[PDB]
Amino acid sequence: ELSVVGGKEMTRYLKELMPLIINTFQDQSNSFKRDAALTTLGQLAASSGYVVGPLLDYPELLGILINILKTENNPHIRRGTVRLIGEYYPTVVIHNLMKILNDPSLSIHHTAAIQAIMHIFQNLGLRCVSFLDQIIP
Amino acid sequence: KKKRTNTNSVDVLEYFSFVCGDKVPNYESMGLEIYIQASKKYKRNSFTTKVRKSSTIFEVIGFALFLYSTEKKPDNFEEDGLTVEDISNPNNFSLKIVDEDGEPFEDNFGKLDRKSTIQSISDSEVVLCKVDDAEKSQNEIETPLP
Amino acid sequence: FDNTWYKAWHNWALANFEVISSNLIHRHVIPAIKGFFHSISLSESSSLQDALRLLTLWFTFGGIPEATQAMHEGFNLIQIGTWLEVLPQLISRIHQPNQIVSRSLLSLLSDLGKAHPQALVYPLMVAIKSESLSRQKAALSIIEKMRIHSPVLVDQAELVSHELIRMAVLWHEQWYEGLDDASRQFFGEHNTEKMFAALEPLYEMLKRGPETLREISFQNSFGRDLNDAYEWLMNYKKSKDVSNLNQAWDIYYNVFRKIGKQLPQLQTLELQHVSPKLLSAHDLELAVPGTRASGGKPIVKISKFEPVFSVISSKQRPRKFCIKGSDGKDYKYVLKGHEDIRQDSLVMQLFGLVNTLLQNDAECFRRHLDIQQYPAIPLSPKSGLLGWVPNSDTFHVLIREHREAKKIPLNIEHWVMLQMAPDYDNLTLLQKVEVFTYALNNTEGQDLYKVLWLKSRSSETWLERRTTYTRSLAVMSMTGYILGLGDRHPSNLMLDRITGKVIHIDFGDCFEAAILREKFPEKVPFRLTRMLTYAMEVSGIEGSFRITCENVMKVLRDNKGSLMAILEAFAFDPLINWGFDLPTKKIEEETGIQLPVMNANELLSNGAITEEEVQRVENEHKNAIRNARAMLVLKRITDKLTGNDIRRFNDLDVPEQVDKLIQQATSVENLCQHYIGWCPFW
Amino acid sequence: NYEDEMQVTKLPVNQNILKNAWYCSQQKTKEDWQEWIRRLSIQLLKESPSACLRSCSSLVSVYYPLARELFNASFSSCWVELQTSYQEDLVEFMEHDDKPLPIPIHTLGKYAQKCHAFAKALHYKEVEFLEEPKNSTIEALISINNQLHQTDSAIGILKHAQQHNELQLKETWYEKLQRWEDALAAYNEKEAAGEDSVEVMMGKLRSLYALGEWEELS
Amino acid sequence: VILVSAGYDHTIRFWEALTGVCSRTIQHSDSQVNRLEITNDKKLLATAGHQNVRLYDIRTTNPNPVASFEGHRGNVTSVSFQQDNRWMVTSSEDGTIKVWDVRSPSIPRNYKHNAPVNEVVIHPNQGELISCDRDGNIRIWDLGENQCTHQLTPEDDTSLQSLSMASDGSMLAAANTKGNCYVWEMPNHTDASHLKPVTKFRAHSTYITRILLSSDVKHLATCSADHTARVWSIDDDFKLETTLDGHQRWVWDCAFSADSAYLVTASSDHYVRLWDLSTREIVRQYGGHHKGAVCVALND
Repeated sequence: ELSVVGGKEMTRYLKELMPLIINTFQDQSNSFKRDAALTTLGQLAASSGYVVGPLLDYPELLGILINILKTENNPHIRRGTVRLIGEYYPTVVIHNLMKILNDPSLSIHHTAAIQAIMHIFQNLGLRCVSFLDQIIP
Repeated sequence: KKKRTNTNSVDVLEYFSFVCGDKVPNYESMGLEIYIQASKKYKRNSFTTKVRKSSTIFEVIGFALFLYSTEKKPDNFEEDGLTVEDISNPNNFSLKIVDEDGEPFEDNFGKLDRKSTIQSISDSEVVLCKVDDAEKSQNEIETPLP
Repeated sequence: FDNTWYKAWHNWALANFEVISSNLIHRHVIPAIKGFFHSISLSESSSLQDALRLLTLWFTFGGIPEATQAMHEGFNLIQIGTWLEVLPQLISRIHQPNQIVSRSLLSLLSDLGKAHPQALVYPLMVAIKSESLSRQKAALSIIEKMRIHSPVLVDQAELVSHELIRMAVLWHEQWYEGLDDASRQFFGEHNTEKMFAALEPLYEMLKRGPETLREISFQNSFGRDLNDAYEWLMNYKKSKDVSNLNQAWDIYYNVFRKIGKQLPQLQTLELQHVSPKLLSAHDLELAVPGTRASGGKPIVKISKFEPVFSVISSKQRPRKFCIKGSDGKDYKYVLKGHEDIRQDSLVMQLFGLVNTLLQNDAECFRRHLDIQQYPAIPLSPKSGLLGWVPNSDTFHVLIREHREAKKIPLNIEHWVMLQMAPDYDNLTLLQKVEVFTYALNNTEGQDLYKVLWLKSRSSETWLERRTTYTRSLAVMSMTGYILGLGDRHPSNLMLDRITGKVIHIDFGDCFEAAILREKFPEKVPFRLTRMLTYAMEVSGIEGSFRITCENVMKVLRDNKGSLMAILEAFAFDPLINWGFDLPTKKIEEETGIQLPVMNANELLSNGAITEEEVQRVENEHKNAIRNARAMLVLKRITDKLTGNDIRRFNDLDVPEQVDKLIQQATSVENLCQHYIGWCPFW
Repeated sequence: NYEDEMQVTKLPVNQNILKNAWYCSQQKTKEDWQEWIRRLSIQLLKESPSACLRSCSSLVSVYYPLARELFNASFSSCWVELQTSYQEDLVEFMEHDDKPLPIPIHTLGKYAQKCHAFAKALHYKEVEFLEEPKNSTIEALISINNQLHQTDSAIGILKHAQQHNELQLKETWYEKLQRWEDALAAYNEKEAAGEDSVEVMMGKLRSLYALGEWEELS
Repeated sequence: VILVSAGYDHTIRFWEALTGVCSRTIQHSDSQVNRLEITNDKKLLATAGHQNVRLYDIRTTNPNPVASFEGHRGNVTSVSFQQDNRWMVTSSEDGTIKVWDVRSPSIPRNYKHNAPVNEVVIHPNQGELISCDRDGNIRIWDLGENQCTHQLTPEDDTSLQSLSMASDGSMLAAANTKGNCYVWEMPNHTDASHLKPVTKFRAHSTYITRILLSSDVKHLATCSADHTARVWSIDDDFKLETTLDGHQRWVWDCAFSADSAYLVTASSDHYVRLWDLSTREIVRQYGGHHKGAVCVALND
């Protein structure tokens, strides 16, 4: 959960690290300790959000790699972890409009009805360009 | 005779009447523009009076499937599918000076039979698509396009 | 005295197992392997390979109760489990002549084949369709176990085994194409009393007739007479055979002209007209018509599919699409017609060798690939159920959409051959070399780039679909050699419209293509169609042959010792692969190298009856046209790629098994030679 | 009966004149360019893509297919225009022209990349690497493909073109020892490289390091 | 005089080697162009089919087959005539070296090669045939013995396209397909004859068609796929006497007229040139061809 809310604090991130960076003392990470460290790889991509490249470096994303003690043994089975990650071209676009303009959060939903009757003046048009779009539009 | 019911002689060599002996078979000498001698030109396997110069070349699947050599002109210039005359080869008129008469392709081909110039010595013409459209259009009953 | 590392210490239970092949007493002392196989059946030992040799090369010994109670009950200690595999091998191995310990293991297999027949029963769905007679009787009494074990699931898959064998291909095109060649050599040969029953067993069949509504009726309703002009060939052959000459002179005829006029309506079918039985199943449980892989899936139904199928598209004609599996998932399939699913089962088994030895490999497993188990069951011992071919596109339409988009014929080569050559007929090796290297210098196949390079769609899906394929020439390139089947034909050399990966399809014959095919001894690894195998990747197979150097090296030696022994039991593949795999390197240059390993003639004329069975010659000589062509994979995997052939023995290692392919898709003209399937594309 | 819709065409002179007016300034072209790609929006006279990008939402993502509509239509018209095809000077609209109208920027295609240096065009360079596999274009291909890590065929076309093309000198000892390969022969390519100014050459120094040994570098 | 021949074009045009125009103007088909030579009597000339010999009596211009002789798979690798002229002794692409009486339509003897005979010639003693096998084994087949052995491999596995022996019994010279021209030396004998190694050359760096050691045995006119009409005198001049190149030539043999001063470039280039060997200059270039020429007849 603290991987999900680690923005909405960094401290929900950093402290989550010390109840792994000190479980590290005795226990091992590889368990999910690979996916709780891969939801870390998330969210490490996306180090542009988990504020180590943006907000403050927060000495963080580097308490990540050696909290898996990834020292002497680092390769191979990454392969065992691709395993855990599982023309009338003018009318392909006459639609790519309406494909994109199908947007839920439109500024004006009149710029999904303005732009529609700018296809309905129109192809409404070829009644084949209504049963292709204006069943799904 | 039985010379009508062997291998390719009910699938391809049916209209020929082989039980019928030589005039219900009047034979056939086709010779190429790759007859590059005059001594082994296509000597198989006659005309049934009934089936045309649609005979003749489809025996060049039936002279390439009873003398193992005169090469298999492929397969789409023979015939398409083993019934009749060659939609890029005709027959053409022989005279009596072995002149390779190109123009007057309407005595032997598909339009009439190759019992239409009495002679068991003819050559042929080359098609440049002048010959393919006044012969498949006179032949939509003699190129059975099953 | 074991008590450690038990797999390597089982490479031991195996020198005693292979060595002792009554003698210590050895009837004991088998016990080194038999309890030590039970130390490794852990899972790292899944190798079924050496598990068969124990029950294969014990089914051959039989022998005393330590047979079951300490060996087979040692198995019955763990479990079936892993016998989800080799069950098509166990429906071939059906008379073993001691039944007394083996019915008892077939009882045991009634229990083995009573737990997960729920998955397979489909080796018994085949089994009852063919005879096995006295040992199909056992297979029929094992149905008693299936009829206890929900008779709901076995009866559904049976409904359809049948409703598909009742549907299989057609019936009336099939019967009139299995009269087409029968009483043909009976008429103009004579075969006489031979093909006197090649139309008699078609009569039976139309014993049910004017059968199913609007097709097994519209062909016997105006085919009421399509019988009356057989029973003149029946009587009077008994009595005149030159007066009633004139009946295979006629009945032959009448319906042929009907067969062609009946091959342009054989594609869009029904089903309201032949099978409204497979019309009405709608939903069975117990379909799993291509799932069957694990269970995470739980046995796919059929919730069907078009009455009105869409057929191949070939001569054979077994309905290819998709039969809606309920796992809402259209089951891809092309049925299979008049065949052999112990060839495509060994075509999945052996794709099961090999990807499990592609898993095991070095780098070459981070850069991992595996050649795709093609989905097929045997519907008759002569039929099947194949599987849609899953995206692609084969080298004939794969050279179409170039020449489609490009507009330059396939003839132009065989027309730049009707220009250079009269054609190849007669035209010895420096010549075929000649009119090869002028119908080529001209010629360019930059096409694999151009078609790459339409997708591409990253300008690097070019790379990504190749840098998939690059490694996918390499894999089934080296695969298609050491094994065989190379099959040069453009339906074999299939591309992917999906990833771009290795597609073999239309699997010819277990052994290689030179001592085939006689359309030339074609000796090449496989082809170089070179700029479609070159403009694909940088320098014509050099970062790619870097990659055949990876696969060859790995699959030269990675356990090649065994691996081998039970890939040899394909040495004696009982019925299908006996059957289909002797008359394997095509028997047109084989039978003929040693007619007189043994005798054959002058013992079949001097005993009253000793020909029936004579065996030895001819049936253990077809087993020694085998043990003189099989000792001869083993002696063709030790002096060419461990892999025998040339002058150049020793082993030939990486470089010399690395050149044994750069020699053979450049040396020599032997790449030229094949033809109708060679289809000389730069 | 509906479909009274040419509806697609219309070529833009005057308008290629107003694009020609703002190319001196913008130089971060994505401001007045995108203003004008709303005017390369106005296909004709009327359309659904024309009075369409009068939208207020106007996104760069509808503007990219619609920057080939008043352009595959006015396009091959050098009227102002292919006179202004390159100018011009974030560069990723281009790639849809492409396979099916070609455009020039091939030889200079080092320029088809230097604007964004990445070396994104490993196929308009791979079209120039087989065009003619030149002695300096094969090794420039052994460079931009250690980047793509396709070295596994850039020690293909380096072991091919060390065998095939002539027999080279400075890229062969450095991708052989990258990598067992030439370990001690790239070091016996120090015994025929103590004449080449040993020092920097790292092929001859690495298999002392590539490989302990640190005794030859002590 | 006589020569001839045709290539892909398939145009048996006999011209004369001491003149300038065309002897004998017959187009050729229904096969290649294996064989277009005049037969030991130089009159019944082979034009060659699926082992078809159809002996067209050079004297009588334009005939009709006169004396078939057909029957053996493939095409007569070479129609030598056991000078008796009684024996044809055809080495075909089939294999079996039968051994045709070319004065009766029958095959009187047989002997099999396993690895499509490559070379045949007669030693002129009547007791010889020095029949060669794609392995290369010169298997000395004497014409009254049925002997495999004696067999000797000059070069293993690469095909012996081409065996040239002399009219004496003092040579041979043997060149493989690779164009590696082993020179052996025959104890002129009957039945046995030991092959004793002068010099493997490089033919040719490229591919040999047939190296005739002249009517003279003075040269070694070595012709190739790479277009060269080389002549190589007998003693030490087994070291280059000539490199004669040209344009698609692919000259497919050599011949010597009646003083070793005329080389003939049988090439698919349109031209059968009667050069001037010791003089290397095209003295007589024949147009009488739609396209090429192969092999070939120059019985002055």
